[PDB]
Amino acid sequence: SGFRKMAFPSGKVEGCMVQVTCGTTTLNGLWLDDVVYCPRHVICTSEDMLNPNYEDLLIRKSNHNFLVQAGNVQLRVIGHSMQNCVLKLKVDTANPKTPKYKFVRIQPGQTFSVLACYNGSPSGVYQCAMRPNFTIKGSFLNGSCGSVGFNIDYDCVSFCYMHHMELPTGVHAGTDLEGNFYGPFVDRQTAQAAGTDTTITVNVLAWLYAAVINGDRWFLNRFTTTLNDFNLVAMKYNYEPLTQDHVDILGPLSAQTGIAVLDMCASLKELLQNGMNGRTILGSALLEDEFTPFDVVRQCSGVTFQ
Amino acid sequence: SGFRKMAFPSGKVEGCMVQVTCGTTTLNGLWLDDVVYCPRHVICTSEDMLNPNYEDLLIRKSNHNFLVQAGNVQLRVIGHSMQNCVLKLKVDTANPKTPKYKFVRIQPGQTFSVLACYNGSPSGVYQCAMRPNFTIKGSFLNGSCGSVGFNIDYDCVSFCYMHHMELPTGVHAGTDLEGNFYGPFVDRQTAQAAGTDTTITVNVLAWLYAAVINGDRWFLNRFTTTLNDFNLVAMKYNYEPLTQDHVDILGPLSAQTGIAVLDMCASLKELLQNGMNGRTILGSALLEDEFTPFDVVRQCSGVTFQ
Repeated sequence: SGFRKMAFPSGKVEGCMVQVTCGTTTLNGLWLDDVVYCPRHVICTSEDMLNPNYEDLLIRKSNHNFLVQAGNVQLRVIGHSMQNCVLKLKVDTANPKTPKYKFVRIQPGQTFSVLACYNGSPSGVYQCAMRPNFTIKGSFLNGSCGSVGFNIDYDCVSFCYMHHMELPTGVHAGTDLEGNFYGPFVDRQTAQAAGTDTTITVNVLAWLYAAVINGDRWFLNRFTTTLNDFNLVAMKYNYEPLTQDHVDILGPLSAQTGIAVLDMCASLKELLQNGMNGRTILGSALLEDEFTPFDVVRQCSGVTFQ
Repeated sequence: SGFRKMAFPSGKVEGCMVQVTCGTTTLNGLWLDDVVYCPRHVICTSEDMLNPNYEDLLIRKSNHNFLVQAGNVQLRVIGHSMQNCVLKLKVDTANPKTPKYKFVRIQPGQTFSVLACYNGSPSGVYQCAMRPNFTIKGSFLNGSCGSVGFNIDYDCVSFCYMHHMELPTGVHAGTDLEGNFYGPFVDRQTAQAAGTDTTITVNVLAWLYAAVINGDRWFLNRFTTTLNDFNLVAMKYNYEPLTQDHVDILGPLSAQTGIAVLDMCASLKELLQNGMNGRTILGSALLEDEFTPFDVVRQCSGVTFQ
């Protein structure tokens, strides 16, 4: 029993983290077979970050200007290429710890684990959600750019995120592993607005189902509701609207618990309009939206990985 | 910036998890050099758990009754020994993934990472605290016994915990890696009372210092207080009393933030007697006690590991 914000085991990713240095700047890189993926702003100094012309900067750089280090071994950069915001640093040796991997562009509301690294060395791992405004509320100090987010499909690591920037608001922005930012952000030290951040309703519902499974039932109310009527209230509290696809995804949880998805929505509706009144759900005083319906089923069924 | 309940990278431990089978029962084991540590109740069936005589049960078992498996390779048990609650299964091959390790018995209030495993395969990792009543509020399904808790001293894994039992109250009990339970618990399927669970005050104070560092300052109050007077209020709200040793440990945080430890205590005192009034601290509506002062300094300074 019990419920925790569990991260994926990080071992398969720890073996892929390297230190990349270009000039004075040093950040983290992702060493898959013979390419080292890293933020392209590794080529920038603090001044360049205010208004960087990446094409012009990269052209000033050559293969021998990139120092890639893994532990106490050095990697030779035999080629460099820029893919939208990522530097692909082709090195001479393929990473022997290269796992079965996949590059995936996740959707907002999906969760993944972040391996926070400094100088190419792992410092910790945590599970987070891609917010609906494509930011992540992470924990990144100076020199953590290039840290990656990932999921594990039992033997296959799905890399979905690379950290690039801390917005002046203290939230974090980054790309997929093809260098395409999540959201409207650019890798420039300028004021950048992230959208309104909404609560991931399908995730909250998934977590309420976890609460029931683990014995928290007080929020099961005497009401029901319609999908149209629930969404009306969700909009007022900055919850993203629920679709039938979200209902279909919650199916297995509905079947395990005997609670129809629309009945759970009525419970959540009342939680929204009347609060939790100094009571908790799974040790939390706030409604949690960083567990997907799959996380809950994974954790409540104990699926393992390689 | 930002703050997350970060777990240690799990890779060095993933390589030590094995599946141990004795009869019908199968749980997790810890494969360090040529010993496999696992809960001794692996030798018990469901009936034996109600009233097990472990000496008499183990004597009915022989070396060939223990099936230790790592992935798709099998380990031969060349010896078996029982150390207080742990089975030391001597196998014929030393774990080549054996990290620099240490067995440590932690004190309540200290934090560590748990690698939750099923069938010897890792399913996820989370950071938790040893509660003052020597339980852990974990996430353990059937077949997760033997999962281990650990800290990492940059190249040295300090194994401090092995999960043995879920108490009928849904909380979790286990031992150090010498088989000595944390707390008054026994590995028997009987009703067992854990003590009153108090909040780890030095940890809450450490986390308030993290709040200040990350820009949360509203709880900084107009009051001060004495250590004797603060402890008087802490006792009322089931907070463990603060000692000068706790004050000495918070020193570096006091120096970084310019806030004297006794001033932070006055802030916490008012938080206790008047609540948080629908406001948050680091995204939390409750006071967090699963960050030690070392966790905060580690996370706020970005220390890395091997």
